[PDB]
Amino acid sequence: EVRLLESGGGLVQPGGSLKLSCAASGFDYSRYWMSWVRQAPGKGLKWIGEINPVSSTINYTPSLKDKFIISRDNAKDTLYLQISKVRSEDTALYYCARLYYGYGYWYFDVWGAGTTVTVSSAKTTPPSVYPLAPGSAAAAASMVTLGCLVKGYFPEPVTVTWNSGSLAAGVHTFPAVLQAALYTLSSSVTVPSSSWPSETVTCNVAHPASSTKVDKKIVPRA
Amino acid sequence: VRLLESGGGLVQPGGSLKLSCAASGFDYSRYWMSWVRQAPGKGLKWIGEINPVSSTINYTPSLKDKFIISRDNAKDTLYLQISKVRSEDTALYYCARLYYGYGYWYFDVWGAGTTVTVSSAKTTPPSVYPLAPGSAAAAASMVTLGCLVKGYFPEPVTVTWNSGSLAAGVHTFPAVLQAALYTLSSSVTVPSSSWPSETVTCNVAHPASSTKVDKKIVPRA
Amino acid sequence: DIVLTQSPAIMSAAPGDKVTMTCSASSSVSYIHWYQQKSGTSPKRWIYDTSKLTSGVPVRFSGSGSGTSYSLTINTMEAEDAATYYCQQWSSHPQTFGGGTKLEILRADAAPTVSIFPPSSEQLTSGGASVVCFLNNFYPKDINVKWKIDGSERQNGVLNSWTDQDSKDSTYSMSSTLTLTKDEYERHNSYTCEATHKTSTSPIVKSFNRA
Amino acid sequence: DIVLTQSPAIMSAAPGDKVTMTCSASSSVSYIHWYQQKSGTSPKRWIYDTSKLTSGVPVRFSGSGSGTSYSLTINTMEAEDAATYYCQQWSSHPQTFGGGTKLEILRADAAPTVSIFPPSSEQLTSGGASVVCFLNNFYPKDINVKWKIDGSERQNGVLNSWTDQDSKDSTYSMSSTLTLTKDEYERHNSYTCEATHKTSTSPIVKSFNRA
Amino acid sequence: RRRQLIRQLLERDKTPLAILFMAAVVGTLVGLAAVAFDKGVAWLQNQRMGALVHTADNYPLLLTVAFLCSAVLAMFGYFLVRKYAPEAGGSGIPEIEGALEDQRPVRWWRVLPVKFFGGLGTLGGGMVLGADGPTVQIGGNIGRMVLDIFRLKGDEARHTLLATGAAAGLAAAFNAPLAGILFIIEEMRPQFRYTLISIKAVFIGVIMSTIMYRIFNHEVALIDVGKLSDAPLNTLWLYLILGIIFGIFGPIFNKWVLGMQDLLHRVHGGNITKWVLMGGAIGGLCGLLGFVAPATSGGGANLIPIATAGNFSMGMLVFIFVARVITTLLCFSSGAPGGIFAPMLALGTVLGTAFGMVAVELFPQYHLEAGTFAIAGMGALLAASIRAPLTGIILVLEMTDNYQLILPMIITGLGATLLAQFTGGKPLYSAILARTLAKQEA
Amino acid sequence: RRRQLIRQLLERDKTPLAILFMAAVVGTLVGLAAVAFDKGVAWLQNQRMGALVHTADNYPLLLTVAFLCSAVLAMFGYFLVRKYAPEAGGSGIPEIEGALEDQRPVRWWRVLPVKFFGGLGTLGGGMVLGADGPTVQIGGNIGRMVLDIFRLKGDEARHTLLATGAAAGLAAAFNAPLAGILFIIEEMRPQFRYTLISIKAVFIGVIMSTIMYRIFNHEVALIDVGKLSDAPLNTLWLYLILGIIFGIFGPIFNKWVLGMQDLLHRVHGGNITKWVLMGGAIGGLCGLLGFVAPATSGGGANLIPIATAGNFSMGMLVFIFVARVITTLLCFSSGAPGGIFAPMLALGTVLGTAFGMVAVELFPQYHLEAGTFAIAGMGALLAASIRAPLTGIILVLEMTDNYQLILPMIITGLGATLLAQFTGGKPLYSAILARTLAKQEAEQ
Ligand SMILES: [Br-]
Ligand SMILES: [Br-]
Repeated sequence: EVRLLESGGGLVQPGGSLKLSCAASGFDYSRYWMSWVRQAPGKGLKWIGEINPVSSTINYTPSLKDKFIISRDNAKDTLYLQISKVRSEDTALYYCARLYYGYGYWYFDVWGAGTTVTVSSAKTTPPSVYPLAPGSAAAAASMVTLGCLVKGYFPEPVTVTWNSGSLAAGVHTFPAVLQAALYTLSSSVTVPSSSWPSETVTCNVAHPASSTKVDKKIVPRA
Repeated sequence: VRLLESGGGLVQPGGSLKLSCAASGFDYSRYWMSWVRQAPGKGLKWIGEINPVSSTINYTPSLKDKFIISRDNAKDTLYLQISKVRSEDTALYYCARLYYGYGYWYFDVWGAGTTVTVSSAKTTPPSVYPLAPGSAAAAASMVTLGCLVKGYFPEPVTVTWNSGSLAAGVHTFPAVLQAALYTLSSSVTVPSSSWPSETVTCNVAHPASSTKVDKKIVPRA
Repeated sequence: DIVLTQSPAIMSAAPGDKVTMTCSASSSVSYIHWYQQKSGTSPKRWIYDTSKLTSGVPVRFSGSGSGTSYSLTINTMEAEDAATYYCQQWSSHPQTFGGGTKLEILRADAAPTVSIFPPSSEQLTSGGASVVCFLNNFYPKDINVKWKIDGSERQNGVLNSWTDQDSKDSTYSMSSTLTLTKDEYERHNSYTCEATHKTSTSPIVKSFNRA
Repeated sequence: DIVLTQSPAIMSAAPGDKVTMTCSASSSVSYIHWYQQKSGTSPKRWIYDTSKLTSGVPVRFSGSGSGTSYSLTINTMEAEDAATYYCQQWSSHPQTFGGGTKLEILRADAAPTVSIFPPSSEQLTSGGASVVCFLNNFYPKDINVKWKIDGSERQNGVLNSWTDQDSKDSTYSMSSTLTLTKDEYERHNSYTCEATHKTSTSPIVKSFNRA
Repeated sequence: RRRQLIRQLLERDKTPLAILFMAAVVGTLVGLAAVAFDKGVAWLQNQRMGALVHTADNYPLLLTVAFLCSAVLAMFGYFLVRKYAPEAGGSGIPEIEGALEDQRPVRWWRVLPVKFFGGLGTLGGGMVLGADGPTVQIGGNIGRMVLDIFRLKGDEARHTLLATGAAAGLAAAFNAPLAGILFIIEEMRPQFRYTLISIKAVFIGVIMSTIMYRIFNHEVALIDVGKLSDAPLNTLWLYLILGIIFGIFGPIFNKWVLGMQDLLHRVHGGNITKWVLMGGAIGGLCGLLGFVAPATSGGGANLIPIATAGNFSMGMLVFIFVARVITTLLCFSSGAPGGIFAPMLALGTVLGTAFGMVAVELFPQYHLEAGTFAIAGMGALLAASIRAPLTGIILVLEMTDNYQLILPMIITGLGATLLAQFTGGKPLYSAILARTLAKQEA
Repeated sequence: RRRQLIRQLLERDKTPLAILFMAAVVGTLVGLAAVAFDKGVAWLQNQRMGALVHTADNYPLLLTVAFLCSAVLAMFGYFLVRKYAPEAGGSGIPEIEGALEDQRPVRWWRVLPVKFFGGLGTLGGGMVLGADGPTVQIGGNIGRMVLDIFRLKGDEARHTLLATGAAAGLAAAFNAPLAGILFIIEEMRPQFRYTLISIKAVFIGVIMSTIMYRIFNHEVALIDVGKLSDAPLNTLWLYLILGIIFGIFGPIFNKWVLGMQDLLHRVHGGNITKWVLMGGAIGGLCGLLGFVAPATSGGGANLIPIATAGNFSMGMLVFIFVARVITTLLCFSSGAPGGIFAPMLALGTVLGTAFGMVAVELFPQYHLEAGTFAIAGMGALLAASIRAPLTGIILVLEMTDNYQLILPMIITGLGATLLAQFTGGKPLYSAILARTLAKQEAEQ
């Protein structure tokens, strides 16, 4: 396979700097121009810049002077993007692509999975994980909806799975909302009446920015 | 254009070990590589070759899987595995890039070597003691300092002074074995002005235990 | 620089059905490319040089156009065709993408399975109270949620969050969460949550009293 | 396998001599190669295809021969030419190496410089005692070294070691290491090593006293 | 002559603009034509593939649907040649050669559709034939067609446009612009007298032809073989020996194509129905072979890299070479429209690779790769049998891009063309034009 | 003539074994000849360098011993030509071409020593001259010599061994076998009538020539330039434009070499002492420019990989092109022994690079490497000036192994020869023969 694996984007404080790295595996990484493209959240794709194999030409979008610095290290098989003087406008998912052409109108051949750059002066915070069991006079129907609320963490993201990911069907986790420099989300799971409280339902939350692993067991109220 | 072999050191009789050779400086593919060894104090002996696509693999007349040569072009590394090891595989192993002029092939560029010791002994690191002039600073224009590297196994070690900054004036002496341990010393002569005025340190390094010692020669007062 | 505007910003369509988006450029453009992005996945090169499919792209896909107007078309749409299609040019420098076109499955209407939850004893100890209301599995995505504390409407401290269209049943969900202090939560008794959809005029009310 | 056999196993020469070493083969070989291995270095391709010089090999070197007799020749040898030289064939398979012609330099006399060093304090804290005598930069190689403790003669527990000839000045060095227990070292006082070399009828002697 | 020469020198390489502009139209047409021929053939091999899917359970039924599918397609092409244009049988390179000597007609209104659609039949049923016959004949005819349509007068205009069309056609079949120009210069121009063929106009037509190939094919070349090792000088004698082997076999295979041309004629006597029925059994056999052993069938371009990377055993190679010597003579001596140039490339690659494997074991001291003997053998039958070694070499060079093998290739080439002259072989294309003028005065 | 042709068709390619063997020995000797000639030119240029170091302190003395060392060697070669072999001046290709039309003699007893030792003079001084002229004429004559020695008769043999000689000769100059053979087939053979040049035999000669070269040259290729980028279809139209640029400049360059031939003949009128003195001035100027501005002097094989890589500025490329046009004319129009072929590769590259440079800055959407445009324009003065486009394309191809550029190399090549034709221009080697057959008559 041809794999583009970009890393290095996390939380940076406004006016700082970062160095994203895209590691290449599965092709001669010379002979290929490499390029960076970023996606601002809920927005479209924007082209950062590109670099030819012998590094003899580096083109960047209409943007500032030492803002971006694309290098490549053809021996390590890796592509680099330094961003300096970081704003919130630089809060985006950063993509690394290999360039080719057909008739010679150049296109973006193979992309990587991305990394996210968050630019906030807010401080890393762990989540508080609360179970959502149905009320004491539960309207015991055929299916029961459980939840867990993951309240006040920073930055994104957290991962929510139920019963170590065995309970795959019937789950949905909701997009976290940010408020007062903190993030909150919740995950729903629906199971048969025969499963709960008969067996144990648990949600596993992982906020790795703060080294948090927590399983929260859901138990019936009152 | 370098060849850096590694993985040598101690093995018990009958066991096995995998040498690596790290290539750099050239298209390592499209290049036959080869392994040549040199028993201590003796002459050179070909182990085998491997063409670039690992299609062809020749060996000296060995037994079954005595040797297993292999290349990982992806990591620019040559490999050699020796097995059922016996006291004749104690040697210095050289990685070499093959090439030719009229067509009669040769060992174009050799590596530095990695050393294999077939012994039932234990891998011991070295104690490094400093050698300073005794309290009789009978100064000439030069002072001679040494350091003493005692009680390591197996071979070898490398000695430098001031991280190789002192290149000239140096003699590192061949080791001597006793009670299945090695001992060597290294001389360095510097101007009497340069010392104790400036720091002189000997950097001993025993790779077979991934150990370094940087011992500073201080006067006796 | 060249501006690309993809036209039906969002759109749905049943499977086994024809779909057609548009790329439209401020100046003239030659030989446009098209990528297909699914959430959490690398953009995939879909269609290059105005017309050419890529190795694997099923034949239902196609592209056409010239000058200042291009397009992408799915003759019969499958379920795996829901994604965002980004057109992209490089006839001129520098290159540019379009806004995107979000292709979602269209399906039959479904009402929400509404589910209401009281603050855990764990959150109350720390002093906060969040009442979460799950409006799960419903088409179309438009819905309204109303909170009632002791039958009085409340509008402060509510935060909602829809999911993206679902893989298996191609529905939606949307959580609503009312966050008070523990003290304010205790001044009152009944907390109700009212989902107002399109599939009915009488909302689905779910509530609880603490007593 | 073709067995190669080289002319003198060891030879000596004064800079300015024409030197000739010879490679002889059990069968006919053709276009043979030569490698120079200076002490403590890897073999360096020197001459190839019988008579072609690797880049950087100085012109004073030359190769020749055919059939079963090949030679390498230094025309006015220089001091830096001291090495063991190996011939190698690959006109038959497997390829094979000669045994070595070690080139030794004859030079003017040069007296040893003797340096004596007492056991270090780090080494006494470990219960040993090595007294080390350095004899650096003498010529010829013949040297005798005599260990005297408090005037007597010690001959047990002494170990010597010689460097190879130096690639630039052609000298030798030697070291001499008397090893004792910490107690045996403390039950005497005055130590001395005595150096005997042709550059001096009276032995060179360096000493230190424990008090 | 000195006054004459001085006046001629000062007037050299002044090709009339009319001829040059018309050469550009000829190349464009042939590329489009040749591309179209290529796409058609594959489409039909595709149908034969997907039709074996719908019947992929009854092993006797499967064998039959492959036989018939190709048997039917074979017959359509034998018919289209016997009924409407006989000189479109076989290669057609002899035919265009005769036309340049002013000794055969260019019946373009007849041959273009016959060779194009008749070729589609035999090639598309997976017969051992190359698009090169079809494309060179089609190209020359396309070059006559524009000469007529635009009523260009002259011997120069008639000889040039007929040539640049045939070069444009070899180029388009192999993505080999130089190999096309060289074919006209080395083999297809009138060989024994001066001619007014304008090289600058052949070049122009080949550019346009090849540019068409690259618009509908690019990012893919016909063969990709990698970068192989170099050839030590103490290795070159091994390549003279190979060309000697190729130099003796060349004429023997030449006899066999001439001789079996004769022997298949006795089968049908000249009769269009026994002939089209014979061709269906040939072409029926081929499309059958193409499933139970695909390397004994087809144009053969498939197995050239599979052979070069020594991915075949010595046994399989010996087989493939004898099996393909058979199915080559049956397909091409039969009269079926289609070149022999490509199936000869595959023969020499197979022969060479076998020779390489022997060398690898006899001389480990030479650090050999068998693939380098494939690349010297690839064009050695072209050198030994049609005796156009320059064109051959430069063709394989443009197809394999191992220019570091130019010396071993050039040596095996001359090794073949010399030993072919000294064992009394002939330029097979000139030997066919000869046997076809010999029936035209009898 | 149907029945006649049936006969000839069956007799095709049956070269006599006598000629095949003899083409082998011609190839071999031409091979050893060019190799010796190549080693000798080098050794002189070297002795010239080590002189500038025995004296590298006194800079005015430095500029002096640079001039006189080339001047003396120039003169020595001019003199060897006027005194003993005047048709060995210049390239010699127009003569060996005349020899194939049977209009000029192959005076090999005079030219072999005159061209070889006289070429070593002008080339070895570092004048702007190729080795092709020397090797090609030397090789031609060597063909004649082995004819007269073994006294072989027929037209076939005289023309063949003449061809395989000069073919093996060009091959050995550039390690370019295919290019040599094609040079005979495209350019050297008699162009207005049929011939019995056995092409199979030229092939044998070239082989031996090229093997002899591999025996004394291996492991280094004349130029290394490594693999460059491909060219997209939408870039081809840029190479055609570069061909047109060559097509108008091609003929302009041809006018200058002729008028400069005239202009320089006005300087000596024929006088062997004015001439040799003038040659020494030219020589010394080159050896001086060899020290102070090396890219403006010498054959030009050196700065070709430098100029591909993009290591020159645009101002430098403009400088080198003007300056090297000027020294190329001074050296070749003077009649000094030595070809023009090799310095036309240099002028070609430099121009193509300069164009690729502008082309890279104008079209970043194309993702250009100026090195591709240099490779296309290398064989383009050959196309537009001597009008042997097939030869230069394959010559360049052999020297640079960048086959992925065959389409733009061809396209720039025909562009060159098309516009060279259409702007009223003539092949250079042909219009030098004619002026030389028109003085071989206007004297009556
Ligand atoms: Br035929
Ligand atoms: Br001339």
